Amino acid sequence: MLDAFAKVVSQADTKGEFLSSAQLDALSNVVKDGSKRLDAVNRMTSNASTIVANAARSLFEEQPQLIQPGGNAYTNRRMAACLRDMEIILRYVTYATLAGDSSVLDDRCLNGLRETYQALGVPGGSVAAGVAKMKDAAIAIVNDPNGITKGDCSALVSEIASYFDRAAAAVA
Amino acid sequence: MLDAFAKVVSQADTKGEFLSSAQLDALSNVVKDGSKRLDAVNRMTSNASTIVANAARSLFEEQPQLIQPGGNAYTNRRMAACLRDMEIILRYVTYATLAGDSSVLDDRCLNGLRETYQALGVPGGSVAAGVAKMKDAAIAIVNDPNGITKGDCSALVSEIASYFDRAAAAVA
Amino acid sequence: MLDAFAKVVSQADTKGEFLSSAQLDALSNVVKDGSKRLDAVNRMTSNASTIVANAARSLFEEQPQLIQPGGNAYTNRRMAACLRDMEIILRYVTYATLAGDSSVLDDRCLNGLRETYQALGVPGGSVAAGVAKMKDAAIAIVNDPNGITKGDCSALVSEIASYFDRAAAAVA
Amino acid sequence: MLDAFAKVVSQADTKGEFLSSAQLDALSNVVKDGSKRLDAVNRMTSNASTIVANAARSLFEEQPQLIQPGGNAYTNRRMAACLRDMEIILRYVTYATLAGDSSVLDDRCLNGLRETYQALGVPGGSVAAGVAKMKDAAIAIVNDPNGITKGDCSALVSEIASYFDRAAAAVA
Amino acid sequence: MKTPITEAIAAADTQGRFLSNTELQAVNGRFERAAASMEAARALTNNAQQLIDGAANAVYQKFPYTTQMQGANFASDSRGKSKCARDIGYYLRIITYSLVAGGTGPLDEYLIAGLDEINRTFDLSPSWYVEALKYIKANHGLSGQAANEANTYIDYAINA
Amino acid sequence: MKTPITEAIAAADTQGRFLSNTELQAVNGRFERAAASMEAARALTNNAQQLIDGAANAVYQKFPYTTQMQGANFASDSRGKSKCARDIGYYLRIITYSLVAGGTGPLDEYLIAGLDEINRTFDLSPSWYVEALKYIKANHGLSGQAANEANTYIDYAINA
Amino acid sequence: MKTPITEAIAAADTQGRFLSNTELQAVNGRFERAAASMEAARALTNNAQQLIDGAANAVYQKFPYTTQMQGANFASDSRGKSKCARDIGYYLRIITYSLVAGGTGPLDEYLIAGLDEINRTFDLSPSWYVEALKYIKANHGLSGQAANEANTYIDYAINA
Amino acid sequence: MKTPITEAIAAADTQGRFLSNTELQAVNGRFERAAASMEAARALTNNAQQLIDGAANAVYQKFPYTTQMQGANFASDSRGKSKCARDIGYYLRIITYSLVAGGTGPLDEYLIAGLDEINRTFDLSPSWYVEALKYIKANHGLSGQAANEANTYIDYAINA
Amino acid sequence: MKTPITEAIAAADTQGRFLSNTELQAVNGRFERAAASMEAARALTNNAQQLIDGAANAVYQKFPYTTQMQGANFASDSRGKSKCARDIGYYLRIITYSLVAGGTGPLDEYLIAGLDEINRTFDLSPSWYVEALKYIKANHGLSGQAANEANTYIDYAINA
Ligand SMILES: *[C@H](C)[C@H]1/C(=C/c2[nH]c(/C=C3N=C(/C=C4\NC(=O)C(CC)=C4C)C(C)=C\3CCC(=O)O)c(CCC(=O)O)c2C)NC(=O)[C@@H]1C
Ligand SMILES: *[C@H](C)[C@H]1/C(=C/c2[nH]c(/C=C3N=C(/C=C4\NC(=O)C(CC)=C4C)C(C)=C\3CCC(=O)O)c(CCC(=O)O)c2C)NC(=O)[C@@H]1C
Ligand SMILES: *[C@H](C)[C@H]1/C(=C/c2[nH]c(/C=C3N=C(/C=C4\NC(=O)C(CC)=C4C)C(C)=C\3CCC(=O)O)c(CCC(=O)O)c2C)NC(=O)[C@@H]1C
Ligand SMILES: *[C@H](C)[C@H]1/C(=C/c2[nH]c(/C=C3N=C(/C=C4\NC(=O)C(CC)=C4C)C(C)=C\3CCC(=O)O)c(CCC(=O)O)c2C)NC(=O)[C@@H]1C
Ligand SMILES: *[C@H](C)[C@H]1/C(=C/c2[nH]c(/C=C3N=C(/C=C4\NC(=O)C(CC)=C4C)C(C)=C\3CCC(=O)O)c(CCC(=O)O)c2C)NC(=O)[C@@H]1C
Ligand SMILES: *[C@H](C)[C@H]1/C(=C/c2[nH]c(/C=C3N=C(/C=C4\NC(=O)C(CC)=C4C)C(C)=C\3CCC(=O)O)c(CCC(=O)O)c2C)NC(=O)[C@@H]1C
Ligand SMILES: *[C@H](C)[C@H]1/C(=C/c2[nH]c(/C=C3N=C(/C=C4\NC(=O)C(CC)=C4C)C(C)=C\3CCC(=O)O)c(CCC(=O)O)c2C)NC(=O)[C@@H]1C
Ligand SMILES: *[C@H](C)[C@H]1/C(=C/c2[nH]c(/C=C3N=C(/C=C4\NC(=O)C(CC)=C4C)C(C)=C\3CCC(=O)O)c(CCC(=O)O)c2C)NC(=O)[C@@H]1C
Ligand SMILES: *[C@H](C)[C@H]1/C(=C/c2[nH]c(/C=C3N=C(/C=C4\NC(=O)C(CC)=C4C)C(C)=C\3CCC(=O)O)c(CCC(=O)O)c2C)NC(=O)[C@@H]1C
Ligand SMILES: *[C@H](C)[C@H]1/C(=C/c2[nH]c(/C=C3N=C(/C=C4\NC(=O)C(CC)=C4C)C(C)=C\3CCC(=O)O)c(CCC(=O)O)c2C)NC(=O)[C@@H]1C
Ligand SMILES: *[C@H](C)[C@H]1/C(=C/c2[nH]c(/C=C3N=C(/C=C4\NC(=O)C(CC)=C4C)C(C)=C\3CCC(=O)O)c(CCC(=O)O)c2C)NC(=O)[C@@H]1C
Ligand SMILES: *[C@H](C)[C@H]1/C(=C/c2[nH]c(/C=C3N=C(/C=C4\NC(=O)C(CC)=C4C)C(C)=C\3CCC(=O)O)c(CCC(=O)O)c2C)NC(=O)[C@@H]1C
Ligand SMILES: *[C@H](C)[C@H]1/C(=C/c2[nH]c(/C=C3N=C(/C=C4\NC(=O)C(CC)=C4C)C(C)=C\3CCC(=O)O)c(CCC(=O)O)c2C)NC(=O)[C@@H]1C
Repeated sequence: MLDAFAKVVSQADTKGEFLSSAQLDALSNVVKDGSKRLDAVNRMTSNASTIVANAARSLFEEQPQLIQPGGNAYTNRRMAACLRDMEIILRYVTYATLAGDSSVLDDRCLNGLRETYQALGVPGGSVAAGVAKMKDAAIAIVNDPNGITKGDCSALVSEIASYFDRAAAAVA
Repeated sequence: MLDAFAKVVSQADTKGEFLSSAQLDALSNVVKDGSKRLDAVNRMTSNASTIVANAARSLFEEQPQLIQPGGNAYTNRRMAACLRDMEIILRYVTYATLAGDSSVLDDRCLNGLRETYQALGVPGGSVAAGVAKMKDAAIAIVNDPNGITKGDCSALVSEIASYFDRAAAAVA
Repeated sequence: MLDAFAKVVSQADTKGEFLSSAQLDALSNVVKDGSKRLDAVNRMTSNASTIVANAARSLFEEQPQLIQPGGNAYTNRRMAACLRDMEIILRYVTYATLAGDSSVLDDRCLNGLRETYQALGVPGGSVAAGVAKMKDAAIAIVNDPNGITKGDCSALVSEIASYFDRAAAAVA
Repeated sequence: MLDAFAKVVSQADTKGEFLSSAQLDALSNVVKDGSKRLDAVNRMTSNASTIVANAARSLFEEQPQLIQPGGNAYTNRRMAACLRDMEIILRYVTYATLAGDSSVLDDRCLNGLRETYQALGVPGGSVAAGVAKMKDAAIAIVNDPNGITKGDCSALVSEIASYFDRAAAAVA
Repeated sequence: MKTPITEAIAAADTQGRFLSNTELQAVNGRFERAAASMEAARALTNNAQQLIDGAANAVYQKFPYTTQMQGANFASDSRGKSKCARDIGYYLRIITYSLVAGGTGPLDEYLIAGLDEINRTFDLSPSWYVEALKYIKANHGLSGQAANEANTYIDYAINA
Repeated sequence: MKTPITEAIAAADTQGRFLSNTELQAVNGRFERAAASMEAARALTNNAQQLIDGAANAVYQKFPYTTQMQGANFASDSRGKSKCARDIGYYLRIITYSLVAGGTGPLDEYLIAGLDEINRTFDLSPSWYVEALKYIKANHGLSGQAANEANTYIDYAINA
Repeated sequence: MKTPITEAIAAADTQGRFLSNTELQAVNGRFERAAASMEAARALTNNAQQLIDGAANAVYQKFPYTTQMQGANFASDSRGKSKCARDIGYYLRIITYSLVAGGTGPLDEYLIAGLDEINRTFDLSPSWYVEALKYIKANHGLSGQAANEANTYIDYAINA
Repeated sequence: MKTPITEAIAAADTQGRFLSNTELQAVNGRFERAAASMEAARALTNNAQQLIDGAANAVYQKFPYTTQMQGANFASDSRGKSKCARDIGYYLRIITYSLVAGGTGPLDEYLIAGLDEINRTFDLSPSWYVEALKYIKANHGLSGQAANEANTYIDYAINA
Repeated sequence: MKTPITEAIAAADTQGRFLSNTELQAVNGRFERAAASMEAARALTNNAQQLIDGAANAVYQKFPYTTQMQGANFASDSRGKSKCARDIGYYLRIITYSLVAGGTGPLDEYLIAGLDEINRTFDLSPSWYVEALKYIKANHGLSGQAANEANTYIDYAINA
């Protein structure tokens, strides 16, 4: 498991050279945006249920056969399992956003998950659609300018969305 | 595990005959040179670190990419592991010299070592070069006539060097 | 194990009342001096060996029979054990200073220690003298105004010294 | 377990002083008589059965009720057990003679043996008589001047006999 | 109890070593946040009675049947009103305890571990207290990160 | 590797739960200290060569026999001087790595785990490098808490 | 096989360390005694046939019935005499092996582990070979410590 | 304690048997080497003070800062000089103990098991004592195998 | 599934024996109660829509904010009303399943094992459905022991 500092240190050690001014500047920018990153992580974790609810609402709205008799979640068990899956994926996205690196999300979650879903018979495309809707809802909620000090969070939003396409592409 | 006496006794027992005067003379010569053998073993063990240092210095002098970035020992771990390997090989050479037989060195060390080195990706040729440099340094140090009583140690030097080519040929 | 906040919260919960303005003011003062407390803890831990050395020097200077033949530490074993004991006591003092409460030092260290020392035959009075000399050396080192921003650390010094008499009185 | 060198080193270390010329001279005399000591140990161990036989013959000659019906060894079991006991005591005497110190004989053999014999009902006085006869036979056999180089072994004989009275007094 | 400082000390002690720079960094974070935590605690303690009365009235206006239906589990008379004010006082008291301690420890230990059996037995619906805590959150008068901290623990309270 | 952030994430993951307020406080401490950590790293990296040369000369003046006695393990010629400068460069490089990472991880992993066998084999006395690091600590030109951080890790380096 | 040198090497190897001064002292003792051991081996090997014939004749004179009674287990004819000479030759051969090796290893391994079942099955009394070895011990012509060594191993042979 | 004789006796006792020829050979080696061991011990004990003073002066000339810098861990005054002479005396005393005992036992038990914590705590660099022991090794005035034995144990002392 | 008959058969089979008189008595009790159970199931199934609409209207009158406040988790528009009717239909359907089966099996398996995570995620308060089930219990039109059975399972439903 690596974060940004650990990745930079490993890549500089394997080559045996001091850190260039570029890497120092990048890590100093990471440090400067650390407070925005903590804001994003706190807001995403403490509003996790609302994000999951919005994503599920959209997914069941555009693919209603999912919640109709004979569908792939027409019961308390499968509904709760889908919601657990969605909360898990959001939790690992919050991990990657706090770490500033996708290594934990790729290695511990996105490895072998695609095989699991097609072995279980769960349609992966609808999972990817739900993940994209999670991305939309999460970015909408993070950028909410109320109750906070005005500022630019565009880089973090881009990074979090990049994590989301990495998650969606690992099951599509 | 055999020494010279045990090897001679086994070979004479498998044929069922008394020891010939040739074998008796050879073993009596071994007994007569026992003190020189103890001198060689003591000097080689109590100066082991200097021998390893000289060998490593020569090896890194003629193959400097070993200690340059990207090389096969450019770190505390791989450096210490190479030095441990070198000290191990010297220790087993001291075992064989004290025993007056290569059986321990062949059976317990040189069996499967070549497979280990190519499975690990360590270049065996440079290992053989380092072993040859150990041979040169050890023979130089053993023959040092200072602090000791004048005498002929040429047979022991030849035998120890023979052990060294057996070691170097087992990994080359 | 309690710190100041936990002690205040427990004592207020057992009585069932909100925190009075007195306790709030006291805890706000603790918060305000938190940075001085971190300075004290860092300087005491990173200079622990010098403190132990000074204390041991004074103790052996005023009680030289300790380091004379027949004394209670005239060997590598007993010397190293005394130094280990001294480093342990200083470590638990640093714990109590960081916590702002003596509960850890009393419950986990000062309970049954006096019985241990008289059962072992180690003279507890000289241990108390060494503890007092540790107090003097530690307070001297903490108040050093060099390399730091000018300010008042008298309350922390009094508190740390109070921990020291609690330690010295538990073995005297 | 201590030998003479270890005892002298411990007693000099507990006082913290170099070895006096007296102790050096005593240990040098021990070294000088080491060859006589090895002769005594070898002759006593390789003739152990003859010593036991002579001792048992004398003991049964002067106390014949031991080997008469109703006696305390009138059977293969008790006879063999007595001979085992006698061989054990002689073996530990050979240990103490080789070590040049009675510590092994006292600590590992003579501790609690007297209680064992009176708890078993074996008459300890006759055991002491047999031990004294072992002393006589062993000293007779050790001093035999045939097959060896002429020399003085009086000090070793006195020491071995001292071990024997220590053994006999531990059960009498 | 479960505070960051006690947790750091226990982590350091379990491995028998001096305190590391990581634990001092964590204690530094605790000390820097304790200013806002104590400000929020002081504010919530000073305006306690106003908040209690406002929350009780919000509960009455939101669930009117609680003032109309007869029955012991309701607030149709003075005894019910006083019990409800006492309950909301317990809630606010323990949330201020947790704000003071700097963690969920007091909430985990003094309230949540027994609230469920209490509410089932006496037929008290959790949504009443949910609405009371929502009112308190919307009307505590705090601003900035101190308010953020208060809201963090209030949301911890909401997940009854 | 052992960083505070990775340690917090692993603690949160091992119990299968979202991140708690304690871990966010710890990451806040890390982020606030990373400013001084990065300032110290940048300073030590920019003035690297001056520090290397000054430390080498301090070693030569303090242990003069190292410049006089013949033998391969000494710095009597140019090869020894260059090897010593390379060694001090390795030391400074790994200390800057550790300052960047914010923990003892890089020092524990890349230097200390193998330094002892290396020094025994090639007859290199640790006090040479101790004196070099003492010089670097006394002559890095940093002020305040950034200097304090640098000195923390330099003292970590001293306990070879 | 069980020699002092192999035992020392195995002791040193089992703990993964270089050879200690104690093991070199033991090997020194082995080397100093090997001179007498080899002298005794050479002497016993050169005069082998004389010793064999003398031991056979001693057995015949001591137990006369072995030359008189008929039966396959006796030496009443030439076949028995030749078998007995072969047997005593085996005994002397293995004792010389043990003298060469410097330990009881060869005697423990090649003779004693199977002698008992052999002697019970073919009705060979051990006292015959005891008397033969006693004769060999009294008539080997060795003097001093070499003779002492030979007698040590001969007594090892006696305890059949 | 760990002597060859005690080790042989313990090996013989653990298997409940008489002493074998191998153990007597080992004790013979011990007895033959004890002559040189005792000669070396006597020599090192007689010339103790000369060696102590020469080693102290060698330390002062080799590391001159130890005579110049102020501070309690140095030998700038008479107290430091006397402490250093006492220390070198302890070293020589325990090496002579080990020479007398014939093994590394006393060195393993009375010095090495506690030297590391002592030296770290009082900021005593091991290279001082390394240089002192090197001087003692180069200036003990012994010749032949007795000198070889002394040097064996001195090198055991060097690997602090 | 967990029915009395299947439980009796499994008890009889686990001990490898024929059915005992106790199990036949239990099956007799099941058969005698199944008449009332089936009457209650038929009644609740026939008047399903009337009960659904009455329960929805009771929920609206009891918690008026659910018809007024905007937000997706409310029944302010037609979509919310239809979802709520579907939910109450699920509840009634599974209670009739359980009445048919004669045990809590269907309620334990198809509803209760997943209701809690569903309600927390979509912010649905259990008291809404509690009030709906209370209305259904007070307005099912059953009389006697069949009504008693229905109320038994309705109270099982209440303890959400
Ligand atoms: C919901 C968005 C979709 C879907 C979900 C669904 N899943 C199951 C079962 C499983 N889901 C997982 C996923 C994970 N388990 C982990 O530990 C992790 C990482 C930490 C992940 C990502 C797994 C392993 C399973 C199988 C084992 C289990 O259930 O725990 C079901 C049930 C299928 C069935 O009952 O036949 C469902 C329904 N269904 C949808 O319709 C959505 C597209
Ligand atoms: C980005 C998504 C949005 C945003 C971020 C933003 N916040 C500030 C204010 C701050 N928020 C924090 C966060 C924490 N402090 C803690 O102790 C904890 C854990 C309990 C957290 C999560 C901090 C430290 C600050 C700075 C101090 C303050 O109170 O203001 C800013 C301005 C200051 C800055 O960027 O450093 C910004 C930009 N603002 C937006 O507009 C985005 C939508
Ligand atoms: C140094 C001269 C060369 C070289 C060495 C090197 N080795 C490794 C790892 C291993 N070395 C061994 C050898 C032995 N282990 C034994 O027990 C014995 C006999 C008792 C021998 C001879 C083994 C088994 C390994 C693998 C397991 C281990 O490391 O302990 C490395 C590390 C490789 C890496 O990190 O990728 C190195 C570098 N490297 C050189 O450049 C020299 C040619
Ligand atoms: C051969 C590499 C060099 C050499 C050997 C040499 N040595 C002697 C002297 C002796 N060295 C020993 C060794 C030991 N005695 C012990 O107790 C121990 C273990 C602690 C050891 C290792 C011995 C016994 C002797 C003989 C007695 C003496 O002190 O002289 C000689 C001459 C005597 C002989 O060969 O037997 C020789 C030749 N000399 C060289 O020139 C070689 C470089
Ligand atoms: C040194 C200042 C004094 C003194 C010390 C001394 N101690 C021993 C042995 C022990 N010391 C302790 C103390 C502790 N062990 C713990 O775990 C803790 C708290 C975490 C404490 C405070 C204990 C338990 C022992 C006995 C077990 C052990 O040794 O580990 C000795 C050795 C005594 C001897 O060898 O006979 C000494 C010398 N001696 C002095 O002169 C000082 C006054
Ligand atoms: C009291 C013993 C002495 C003293 C204390 C003092 N320090 C400041 C400066 C500061 N020291 C710190 C400490 C840390 N920050 C961290 O991140 C860590 C862990 C890595 C530590 C240990 C801090 C935060 C400050 C304030 C910021 C700054 O750099 O100045 C002061 C003045 C500011 C204050 O008190 O808050 C004081 C008084 N000064 C003395 O004179 C005493 C001898
Ligand atoms: C013979 C000289 C005398 C005597 C001997 C006798 N002993 C027993 C039984 C025992 N002898 C011992 C002694 C030892 N066991 C040990 O391990 C050691 C040290 C290593 C010693 C010294 C013990 C313990 C016993 C009891 C257990 C056992 O038998 O092994 C008997 C048998 C008594 C009986 O059968 O009733 C005898 C006869 N008897 C004599 O007449 C002599 C005086
Ligand atoms: C004392 C009981 C009697 C006695 C002793 C004696 N022996 C010598 C001769 C020697 N005996 C040995 C012994 C051994 N060498 C080995 O290798 C082994 C183990 C296999 C043993 C047991 C030795 C080394 C000697 C010296 C060399 C030699 O062959 O002569 C002497 C004279 C020499 C001396 O004392 O050192 C003596 C006195 N003689 C008596 O009269 C006592 C009855
Ligand atoms: C007020 C918001 C609503 C409500 C209040 C009410 N409560 C009771 C009785 C009890 N309330 C509690 C709650 C707690 N006691 C504790 O110690 C803690 C931990 C901090 C809590 C959360 C309890 C235990 C009881 C029963 C025991 C007691 O009386 O103390 C009543 C009376 C109900 C009755 O008598 O049956 C009422 C009315 N009811 C409403 O209608 C308000 C909206
Ligand atoms: C300089 C301060 C003193 C000193 C330097 C010196 N070193 C050598 C050889 C080596 N130095 C190292 C150290 C490291 N290599 C690594 O990868 C790491 C981890 C970051 C470290 C700490 C090593 C391994 C060697 C040996 C292999 C090599 O050459 O690279 C020499 C030459 C000694 C010789 O050839 O025998 C010297 C001179 N010596 C002094 O006198 C300076 C005071
Ligand atoms: C001679 C001293 C007395 C004796 C000899 C005798 N032996 C046989 C037959 C056998 N002797 C042996 C002994 C060994 N064979 C081995 O390999 C070894 C290990 C070194 C030993 C000790 C054996 C095995 C036999 C039987 C098999 C064989 O013949 O080789 C005979 C013939 C008896 C018969 O045929 O039944 C005799 C006569 N008998 C005497 O009277 C001599 C005094
Ligand atoms: C002299 C070579 C250098 C040196 C000496 C020095 N030592 C101290 C204090 C101590 N020396 C020891 C060493 C031992 N004590 C033992 O029992 C043993 C086992 C045999 C050893 C190895 C110890 C324990 C101490 C501290 C306790 C004591 O004083 O006895 C000083 C004083 C330092 C101070 O007071 O802080 C000095 C000067 N220093 C030099 O500069 C010399 C080169
Ligand atoms: C009606 C009494 C109140 C209410 C209804 C409401 N529900 C939603 C969405 C959902 N209802 C369920 C319940 C179940 N589905 C099952 O399979 C089972 C097991 C039998 C149960 C108990 C679920 C899972 C959902 C979410 C998925 C879905 O839509 O099917 C809404 C919409 C809320 C939203 O979109 O966010 C509503 C309005 N809300 C009220 O106000 C009524 C009082």
